[PDB]
Amino acid sequence: MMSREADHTIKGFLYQFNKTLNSILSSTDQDEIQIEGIIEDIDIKNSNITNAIQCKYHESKVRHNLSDIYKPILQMLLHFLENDSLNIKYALYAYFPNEQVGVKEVTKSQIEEILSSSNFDYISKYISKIKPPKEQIIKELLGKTSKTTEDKTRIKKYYETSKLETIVDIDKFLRDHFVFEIGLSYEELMNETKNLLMKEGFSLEDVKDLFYPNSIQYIAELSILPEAEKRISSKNKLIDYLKGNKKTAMSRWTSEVLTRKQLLKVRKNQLVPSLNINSRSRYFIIDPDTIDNFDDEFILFVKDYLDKYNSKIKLHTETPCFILKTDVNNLSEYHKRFVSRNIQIITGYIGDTFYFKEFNKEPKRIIKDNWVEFKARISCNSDEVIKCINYKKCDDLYIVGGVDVSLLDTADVNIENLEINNFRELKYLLSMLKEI
Amino acid sequence: IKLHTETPCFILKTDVNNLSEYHKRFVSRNIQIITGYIGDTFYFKEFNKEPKRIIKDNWVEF
Amino acid sequence: MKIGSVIESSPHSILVKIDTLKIFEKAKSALQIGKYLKIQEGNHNFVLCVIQNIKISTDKDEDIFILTVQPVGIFKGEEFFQGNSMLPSPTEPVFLVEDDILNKIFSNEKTKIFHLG
Amino acid sequence: MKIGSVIESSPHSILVKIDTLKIFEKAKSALQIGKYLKIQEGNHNFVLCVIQNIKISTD
Repeated sequence: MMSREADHTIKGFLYQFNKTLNSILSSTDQDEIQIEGIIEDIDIKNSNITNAIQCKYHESKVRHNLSDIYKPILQMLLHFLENDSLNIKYALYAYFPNEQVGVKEVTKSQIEEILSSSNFDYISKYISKIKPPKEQIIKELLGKTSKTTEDKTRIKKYYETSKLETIVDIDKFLRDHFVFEIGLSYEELMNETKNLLMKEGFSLEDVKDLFYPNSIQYIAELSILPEAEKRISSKNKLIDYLKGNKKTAMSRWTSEVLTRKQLLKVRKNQLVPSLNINSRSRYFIIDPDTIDNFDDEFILFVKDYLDKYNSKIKLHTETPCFILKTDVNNLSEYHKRFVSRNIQIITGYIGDTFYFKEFNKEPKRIIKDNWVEFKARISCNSDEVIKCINYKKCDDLYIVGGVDVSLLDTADVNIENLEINNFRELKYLLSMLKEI
Repeated sequence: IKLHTETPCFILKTDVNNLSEYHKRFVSRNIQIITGYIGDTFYFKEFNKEPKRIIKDNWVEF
Repeated sequence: MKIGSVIESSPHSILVKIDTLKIFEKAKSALQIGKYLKIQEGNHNFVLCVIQNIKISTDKDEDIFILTVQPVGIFKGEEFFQGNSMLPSPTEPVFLVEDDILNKIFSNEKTKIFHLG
Repeated sequence: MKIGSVIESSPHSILVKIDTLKIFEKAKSALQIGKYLKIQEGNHNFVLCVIQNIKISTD
């Protein structure tokens, strides 16, 4: 039994994608959108909030059968019970092949007859909180961890019979905090979206794989910035061209499963270049508390990276560097776990003192044998090691997880943000694992 | 480098922390030594590995 | 599998050197004139080659095991493209050829096939 | 010296030496037979040449 909060988050994400794609379609001149703004978090310092709307629809029906929009509106009203400050502009989106397009007739009576619902799930979830019962027995029954058939029947009978009021201003929610427009199904509108995007030069599959997801994410990221005044937009064609440049600049950070398999195939087929070069300097920035089972799998991942990218004695002349995000300690245990596996690394730390010359030394190698002094550099996310990195720049820098890229100079360095969940995903992205 | 082929071994009646301090002090003076300790755990294979030599560059590992 | 490393590379011919006597004697049947070797190129690409000349020499104390091969194509990713313009860099391993690669060479379509041998 | 240097010049052929393995590997897509090269003749002039042979070995 999965938690309903995850399902609500999934529905909110689907609405966010739908609204973002609608804004992209309507982005012609001076849109100034405020896509979404609630992620069910603690701080709401800057509102920048559209709503936590959902887009649900059944297979095919002229009219809604029964209790279709009951759960979304119940969640909307429950959330509105703790909504204040600036106005939050609620709405509701749906598709119907044969129905009116636009605002539906919703003034007062529809919600009163929705509030007359008698579903056990709805009563246990939102009706009880919206309309508290007037009996202590019902209050005790609702708070019980386990509910029996007799208790559920009694609660249903009490709710259906007894007229229970509420303290939330329902008419205020109706006049302003709700819009119900029947839109179009954006699954079939993917072709139209591609056709509208197919107005510049671009390419056939490039729009499908690189341009459309990048536009969707960049537009969706317009409202996540801490500044609330960054949404100023005018002449949407000019900002569309700017996003056209930005998509080629980034070419990453795709959200959905578009063209992408397993858990995250996102990227790849564009990381293969600069991974087919022998003498290249690749630096990895890893946040340990973002990868599942980091402690027991980092050593194996390092071993399998070095047996592919640091095997050749004459062509592989650059040493990989793995700057983790931990304390100065916890490096001794990694060093111990590498020694037991017969892998030679250097940390640059003797105890707690960092040594500039011990971290910038080049490994002496002997070609008649197959000996290199050390095969990797593994240190922490400290200031001295960042100064070392800036002193000897890399050609590619891979950011795994969320790590502050500041204090790192980026003259001729290619930043490649990689979001992953486990080491199988990272292995698959680096062309060292054919399958998942 | 070509005549002195063996490496001396100094064993002290101290603890690991003093050994780490001496290691710091040797490294500060550009003297390459090996102690056999990674943190607080001794390693047999580290301690008794023969030093590598590159006579052309006049380099000895430790 | 692993056979040797490249010594000399030219658009006409590529020279590879066998590691040891043991390796050559283990797979001397596969190292005949007209058979196939593959030479890596980078970290993911391969250059399929066909052997033309073999010259094994032990004059005095000099063990020499040199093959002369010519490229016929490149195995980029999981696909094969013909051509002789990639030139693997010196000191690059030679890996023999497995059955999967050869089967993928003669794939074509699924209807215009003609099993001849 | 983006690519290399000249080691022998004759009216029929000019021989050019590549500096390092990194340069060759980075720009091997352009160093194929039939491609074009620039050789500096003096401080302002250039000599456009076509690659007609390529030879990579170990000294």
